[PDB]
Amino acid sequence: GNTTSSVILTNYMDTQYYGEIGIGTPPQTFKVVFDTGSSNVWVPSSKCSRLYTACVYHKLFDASDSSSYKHNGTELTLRYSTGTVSGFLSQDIITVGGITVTQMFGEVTEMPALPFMLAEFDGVVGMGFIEQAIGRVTPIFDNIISQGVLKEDVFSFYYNRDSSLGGQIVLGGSDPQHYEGNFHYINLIKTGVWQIQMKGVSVGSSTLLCEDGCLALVDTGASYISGSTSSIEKLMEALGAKKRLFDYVVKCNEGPTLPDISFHLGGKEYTLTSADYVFQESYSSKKLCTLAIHAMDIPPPTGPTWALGATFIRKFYTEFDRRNNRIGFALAR
Amino acid sequence: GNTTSSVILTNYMDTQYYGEIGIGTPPQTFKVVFDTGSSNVWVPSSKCSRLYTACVYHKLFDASDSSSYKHNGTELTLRYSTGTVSGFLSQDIITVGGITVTQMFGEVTEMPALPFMLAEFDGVVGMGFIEQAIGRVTPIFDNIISQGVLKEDVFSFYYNRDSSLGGQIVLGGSDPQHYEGNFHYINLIKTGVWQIQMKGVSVGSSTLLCEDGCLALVDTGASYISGSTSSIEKLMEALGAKKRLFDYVVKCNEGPTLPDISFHLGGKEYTLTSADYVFQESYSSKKLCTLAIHAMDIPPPTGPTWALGATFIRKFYTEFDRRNNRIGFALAR
Amino acid sequence: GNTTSSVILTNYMDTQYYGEIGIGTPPQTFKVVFDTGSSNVWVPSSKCSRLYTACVYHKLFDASDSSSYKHNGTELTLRYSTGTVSGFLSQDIITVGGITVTQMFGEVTEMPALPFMLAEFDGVVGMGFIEQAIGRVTPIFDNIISQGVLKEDVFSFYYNRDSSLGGQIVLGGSDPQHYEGNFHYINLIKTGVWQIQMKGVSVGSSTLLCEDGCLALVDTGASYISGSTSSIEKLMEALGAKKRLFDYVVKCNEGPTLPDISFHLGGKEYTLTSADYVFQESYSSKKLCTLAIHAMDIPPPTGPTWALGATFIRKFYTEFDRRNNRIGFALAR
Amino acid sequence: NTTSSVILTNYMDTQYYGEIGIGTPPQTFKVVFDTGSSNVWVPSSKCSRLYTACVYHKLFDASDSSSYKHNGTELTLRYSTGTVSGFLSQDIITVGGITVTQMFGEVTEMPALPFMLAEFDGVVGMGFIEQAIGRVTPIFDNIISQGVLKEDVFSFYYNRDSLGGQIVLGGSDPQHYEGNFHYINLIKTGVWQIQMKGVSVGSSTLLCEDGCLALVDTGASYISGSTSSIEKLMEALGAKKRLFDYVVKCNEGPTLPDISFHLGGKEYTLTSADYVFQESYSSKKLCTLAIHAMDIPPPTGPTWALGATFIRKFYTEFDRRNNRIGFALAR
Amino acid sequence: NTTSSVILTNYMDTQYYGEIGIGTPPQTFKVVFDTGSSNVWVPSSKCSRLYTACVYHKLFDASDSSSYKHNGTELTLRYSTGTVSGFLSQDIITVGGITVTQMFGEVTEMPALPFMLAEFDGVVGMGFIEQAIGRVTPIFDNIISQGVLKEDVFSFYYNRDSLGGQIVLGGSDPQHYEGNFHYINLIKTGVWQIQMKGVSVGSSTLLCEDGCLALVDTGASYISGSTSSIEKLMEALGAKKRLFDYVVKCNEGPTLPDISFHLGGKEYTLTSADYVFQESYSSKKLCTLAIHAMDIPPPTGPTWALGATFIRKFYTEFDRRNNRIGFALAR
Amino acid sequence: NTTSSVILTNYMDTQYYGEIGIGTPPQTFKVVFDTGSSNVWVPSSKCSRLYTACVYHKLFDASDSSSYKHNGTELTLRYSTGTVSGFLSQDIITVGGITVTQMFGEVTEMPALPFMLAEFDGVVGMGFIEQAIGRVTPIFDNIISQGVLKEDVFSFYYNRDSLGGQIVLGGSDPQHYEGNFHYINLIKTGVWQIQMKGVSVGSSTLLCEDGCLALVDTGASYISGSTSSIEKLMEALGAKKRLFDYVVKCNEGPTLPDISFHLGGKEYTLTSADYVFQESYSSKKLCTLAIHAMDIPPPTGPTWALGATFIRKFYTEFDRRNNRIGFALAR
Ligand SMILES: CCCCNC(=O)[C@H](C)C[C@H](O)[C@@H](N)CC(C)(C)CC(=O)N1C[C@H](C(=O)OC)Cc2ccccc21
Repeated sequence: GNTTSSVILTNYMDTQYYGEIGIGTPPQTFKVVFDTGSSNVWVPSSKCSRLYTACVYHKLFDASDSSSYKHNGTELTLRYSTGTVSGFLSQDIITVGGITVTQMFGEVTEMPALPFMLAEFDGVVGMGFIEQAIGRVTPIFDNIISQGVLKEDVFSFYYNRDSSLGGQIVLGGSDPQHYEGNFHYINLIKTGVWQIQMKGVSVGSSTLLCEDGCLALVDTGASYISGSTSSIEKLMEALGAKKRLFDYVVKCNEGPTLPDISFHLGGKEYTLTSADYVFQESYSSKKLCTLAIHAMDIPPPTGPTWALGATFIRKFYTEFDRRNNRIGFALAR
Repeated sequence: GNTTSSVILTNYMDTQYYGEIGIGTPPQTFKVVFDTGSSNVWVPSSKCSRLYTACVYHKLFDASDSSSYKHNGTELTLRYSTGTVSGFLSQDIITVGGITVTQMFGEVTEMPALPFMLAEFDGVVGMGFIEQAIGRVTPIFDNIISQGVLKEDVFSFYYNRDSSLGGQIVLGGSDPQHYEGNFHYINLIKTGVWQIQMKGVSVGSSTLLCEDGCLALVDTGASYISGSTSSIEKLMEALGAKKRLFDYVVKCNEGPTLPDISFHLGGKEYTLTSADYVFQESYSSKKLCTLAIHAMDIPPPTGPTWALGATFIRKFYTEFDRRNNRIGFALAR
Repeated sequence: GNTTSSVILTNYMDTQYYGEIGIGTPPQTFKVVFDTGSSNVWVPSSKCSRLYTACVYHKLFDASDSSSYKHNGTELTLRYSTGTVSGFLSQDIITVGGITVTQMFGEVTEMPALPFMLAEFDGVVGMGFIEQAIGRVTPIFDNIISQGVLKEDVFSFYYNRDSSLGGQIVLGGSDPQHYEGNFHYINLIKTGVWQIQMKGVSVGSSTLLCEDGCLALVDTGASYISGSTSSIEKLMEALGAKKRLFDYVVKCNEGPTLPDISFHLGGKEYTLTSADYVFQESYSSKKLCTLAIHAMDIPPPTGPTWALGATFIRKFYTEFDRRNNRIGFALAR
Repeated sequence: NTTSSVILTNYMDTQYYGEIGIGTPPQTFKVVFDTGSSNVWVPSSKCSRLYTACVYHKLFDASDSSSYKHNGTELTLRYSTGTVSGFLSQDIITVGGITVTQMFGEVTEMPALPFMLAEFDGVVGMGFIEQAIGRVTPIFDNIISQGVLKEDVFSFYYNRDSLGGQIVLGGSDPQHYEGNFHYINLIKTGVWQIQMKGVSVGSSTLLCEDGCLALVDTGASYISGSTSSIEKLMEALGAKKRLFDYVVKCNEGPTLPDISFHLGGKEYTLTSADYVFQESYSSKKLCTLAIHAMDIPPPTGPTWALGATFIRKFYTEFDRRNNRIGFALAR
Repeated sequence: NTTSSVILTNYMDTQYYGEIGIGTPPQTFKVVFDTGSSNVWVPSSKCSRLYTACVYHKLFDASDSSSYKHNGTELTLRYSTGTVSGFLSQDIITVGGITVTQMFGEVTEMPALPFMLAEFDGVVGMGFIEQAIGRVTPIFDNIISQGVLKEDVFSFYYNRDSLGGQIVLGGSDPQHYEGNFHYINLIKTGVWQIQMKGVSVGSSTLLCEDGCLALVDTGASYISGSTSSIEKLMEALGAKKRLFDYVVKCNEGPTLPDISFHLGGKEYTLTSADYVFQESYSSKKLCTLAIHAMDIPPPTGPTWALGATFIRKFYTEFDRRNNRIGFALAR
Repeated sequence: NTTSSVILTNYMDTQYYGEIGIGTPPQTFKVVFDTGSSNVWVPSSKCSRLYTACVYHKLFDASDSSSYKHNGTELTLRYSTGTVSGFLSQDIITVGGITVTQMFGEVTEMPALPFMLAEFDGVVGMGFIEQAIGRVTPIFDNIISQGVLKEDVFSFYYNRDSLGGQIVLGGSDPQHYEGNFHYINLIKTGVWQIQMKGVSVGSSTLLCEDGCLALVDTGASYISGSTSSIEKLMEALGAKKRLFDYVVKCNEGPTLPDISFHLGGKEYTLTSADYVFQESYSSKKLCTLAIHAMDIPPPTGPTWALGATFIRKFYTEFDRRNNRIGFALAR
């Protein structure tokens, strides 16, 4: 085909990156994370009870104010690394980046506050495959590629650092104005899932971990780079950080000195320098700085897997290949 | 009539201002915000489940320990700017400031933690009109004025700054020992709602906003001065603050220098100096100070409306006129 | 008998102290607080909905993966000082410290986020008596003592300060390598509850409170030393601290100077020096330090009672006597 | 039967200002109320934006004001740290809830220093006419003639680093002091100065035995002394001049003497607390004291001037009937 | 049709470094890019762990690198604060997305001081060959011969205390400046120095009337001057040398002059903001300024050197075609 | 078969005290345990509240104590920073879990300075009898005669800025050291001092070549030296005396030498870390060092005294059988 498109995203604390789509005719405008870690679309409903406080706080979809809605009704529960949202299915037209498709998505009427009361975004747009789509509902990407319109079955992400542009996706391509050198692709391990083989993690200078090959899910809808508790713990122990309940942290004087960590994907080595991983808002002996790596256990559906989220993409411009099933990396500029 | 009365309130972080009432015979004592932004009375129930953690944390009303209770039973759901509480109706005698009335109020059995786990008060006393009373239940004020007892159908609020007196309401009047100059009244725009016409907001020195007339609900039960997201955003942009999810904030060195904001109500101009709006607990280049203005969207029931809460009353002693439907302002001393 | 045993615990912020047990055959491993303030065992279920976010975050018990489970099914709701958990009963073998017993415990399917989203532990092991066991379910201790195996019907706690060993329980005894001088016992006030008579609290140098005898529940599963709001308030007022919603706090320069507080239990006096009570992470005029005493109201089941939690045990190694119903104290080393 | 309080801002314990409206409808500005002078001045639009000080502070815009009443007589106002020069004009200034018509000055020349540091825009003098530059009738005098206040008095309260302070024109507010005041009489009308009979550092009358003068200034931050008496004192405090400011070590703070200003026949005492600025107790850091030398000139000065430092201590009441000053403990 | 940006780290506004890979597969290190020199050096495994500086920093390990190409000619590199000594070797260094083969040095002797304070491991010179120690062809020259860049240019952007900075080798990135540049021409090829025609503190050309030299160094943190001209300036700022560094009081910050570097026929101005390090506005504390004397030696030096301080101000473009430097406001 | 540890508080790394009970039922107070002296003293009710130091600290109230046993012989206790004067009395003091009867002093005259800075109430000497003022049998000697301890030994552990420290009377706790100790022998019984054979700043034996003395004081915060040797050292550290305390710049911290105390034939080394107080790495701020001159008098002093600074380093064991001191790395 020959259309190319991008949505443009907003970067929030480097921890949450959202763009906009419009459901419905008159469009309802919601803010959303474009997630390769799942395959479903949902936004909050008007039918959600406001005794859930997150629904008091995000925009809701009213469909009886939509000329193009179309009733469905099956229940659908989404489980994620880190919260469930439950709700029901519906269809209407959704506009992502000037491309309009009629997508089947979920209207959530149960929206847990933790974490969702802390989300600046409204829902989620899974960029995943049919395979991981609860309810076996076609996903936006597969639908846009039906439309015969893109010049390539590729979408790419640019995540920026923070305080113009917060990020950018491009559908049907890759803006070469935000990467350099070449791209390097790792073919998908099974398919119907963005999982890649990962050959080893070096902290400093040696394979402390990942050592006989592991899995690396490349996930845009994740903020941190994470691994199992068990190798998280270990990496942690090296680097020298404590546990504060949900994140590790180092004293900030120590900060600009943690070694580099490396990620060995296809004969290349993705290294992250200490600043790319620590959230330095001090350099002070008395104050705690947390790092951008975490523990997360994702179950055998697909995990155990290391997940490479924002930490990572923010350094390496990523393009996700459909035509060919693989992922490629190149250096963000 | 010729009684005058006041409750005396406690000021919490300048963000939450509560007094005490007693329901029931033997009184049960609950702490409450006196709210002109709504018209209903509710307190938590004993019948509330303690799996809602806010009910584990506030006092509950047991009515089978009340000689004067009187069964009702309709359900009633309260929606507010910022949380829902749901529950059922009941009647008992309520004592506000030495005046005893038998009021129909709600027993809440669903109490959302966010925000209510952070409330120092137990419930709410709407000071609003029958009109905005869910369930079309008479409100305390209308009942006290039935009692034939006040010398005037007026109540007034004094909110203090913080660390004696945290505030004070006076029923049937106004203590002139806490205002100066004269009062200035703005008549109520429609009636059955404390809404007034508001002619323009100046940040600095020019009408950046409110410009062709807007609405200003004067609300005692609100802590911040707020407007729609859309003009909030804009004011914000001027003044120079960021967004931290729920509030804006400025670096504190910048702090004692944000310009003044003005509120144009009836040919007078309500100005707030920078200190009246910023919560300065630092003056430091490295630390964030949040401001006392926020975004809040209140729906067409009554909003879009700017809401003038504590920020505002704390500077201008406010009296709310019943006899004559209007609001008057005077300078708190 | 002649076995003695200890579990070893982890100390988290001096505020939460957990050890490990294994339910089920293959063991499922959960982390738990050993609580003398209650008498029931529970851990989270797999059957818990993940729309409760605390269940997404703690390990769950699957029993259909347990060869030795045994179905029960009665509902059981646990109310505590500070949250409810609700769930259902089950039996399987539980291993505490190398001792294996088959215990009837609860599988929680409702787990409130606040507080449980902030708990590093998974459930609880009540060390209390049959008497306070909801559902009149035998407790682990009574079962282990059935097993005929301990040399004494005693368990003891060592809580450590913080950043080797975080703590230690010993079943059937007391490690003399962690106390000094002698032990001193206060016999249990009624029995079927760890409550002791408490003769007076001195702040500084005089009985400000507790003065005509009061109750002191000795509770390991509590972090702070607390009393009723009403005498908390008062003690507070002396010492000189404010209220921040849930804790009091003092300015930290003031910090290393609050007087000592004394606890008069059986002709001895338990004194706590200012550092044992304040959480000093500054000494600065501009910053707030909170203290390790709180208000808590526990209802007439057993309260009003002062509760002596971690604050206290951390200074005085405590042994709880079964054989003889009493409690003894000795100085932790 | 009136009284008018005005609420004050405290910026760092070093400046306390509050607000006024000049004009109709009123143009509002941050003013410092001083017992130090007698003239009212706010910055002017006619102020060149060449002066940063004028670029960054609010300007009075005269025709945006209906009561404006031209005068243009040129004024220079030399304080004891700062000349600003400008021109006389007229209007209504509303202070508290009072509404007065006064002659104020519109400044058009502001020094960056000291003023790019002031956080308020101007100054309101609570001083006599004798000290006014232009013998321009000041605002308390003008006010005291409307007949409305309840007393020819005006007090001050200033907080420690909440409120900030308050002026109560017309009387006092008891909510802020403890005790009953003691007055100490005006050494001569014209200036808010009294006679002080000995500054006793620590234990024994060290300095100023044998009287001297203390002006009482609501518009200064420190307790000032002349350079050398300051030297003598400090030498005694055990502090040393660092670079700028004298210093003592955090630790050392709590161990310092008390100074007591013998005055009026009663000894007014302050402590280490009271005069030292404790951003720490760190033996590892240095602490500033809130007492600074200030040599001011021959009629007024040479004199001690009891500033925010002393006022933070004792609530003050300036009294015009009796041309006396009272002091009670501030609370 | 290329360009290559490299992203920079800012440590305290005092050092900005970014990364490089030496080797195959590439061994990556934190480098400072300097207009100050012309040689590339990273620490060596052969560095004795006797030198802390070598114990704590990353070492180049040559046989862990297939392209390694021995040379061993001994180098000493004397900068204007720091000699490090080492030996010549070969390899491929990849910078941005470029991939070059260069002769770099493996240092084996590092001074603790200054280096146990550097946070990056080495240095990359963007200076001429004439200034290279060994007349060793530098990395921009080597690069400019692959034919790939889009222009014989390389610019710098450095943030205030987020990104940090960027080099854009080959051209400029507009996203970071406002305006159109003005060049000011190389006083003679060989060094990145220009002629400056007057440093005017505050209002009137105080110093350097009558030209002088300013080297433009991407690798220095401050604006340096010689000792006494620094003295003269500061004397004028009203600062005083404390112990180490000159100081001014927080308060006093915002009141200081502006310095403007007259150069190229255009006046390049900085302010108080621009040159003072404001960890406070506290009248109760002292503030460092980001301008420091630096006497450097006779051919190069004596000269002014416009460091991170000036670069933070004006985005820079070093231009090799035209052997000129451009400046636009940084944004 | 006993041992008795006592848990210590660390206030700023500058004081470590712990608790004692004097009386029946025991009246408990914060004491510093010193190897510096030999007498036990807590403040007295009979202390006049004229002395702030006595107003703010806990007082021993003798008849609130059944074992009280009057004596009234007047004591003055002159330390090397502080005389306090008082009177001898009797009672039972319980320390750890031991319960001893001793003669302590009830102080009635406390100096504000140094004491309005102490945070504990008194002092417990772990020194010999020879050094006791009154030749009053000290608490370790009295204790060592109940027959109960396991060894004529008592050690110390002090944390970096959690626990704080511990004394273990009777023996050592391995949980806090690594390694096996090495003793270095008492230059003469009477005092806890040894002979030190050279203080080598940085690399070469700079000072004290040719022996000198080091008292080992559990009750001092720093490593002290005499004034001029301190001068010589520091001069070498590159620090300068600021006002009070010597200073070095944050940045500069990590670059400083190591000092190593040659003693006992083994070299006891500390580093920059070890002796510098790093409230920052800011090149923008100044840092204090934990080594301070302290000229103490002719028999005892002149001598070096290895304080909290050195003890924080090496865990210490004072040994009375063998009248020797051991040191192992603290952990
Ligand atoms: C059932 C389909 C999902 C199965 N798989 C997963 O859940 C995978 C492994 C995780 C899934 O992609 C995650 N990243 C998507 C979510 C939305 C749950 C991530 C997530 O919760 N967030 C990511 C947002 C984000 O990181 O943007 C980059 C940040 C955030 C803020 C507040 C609440 C949630 C939230």
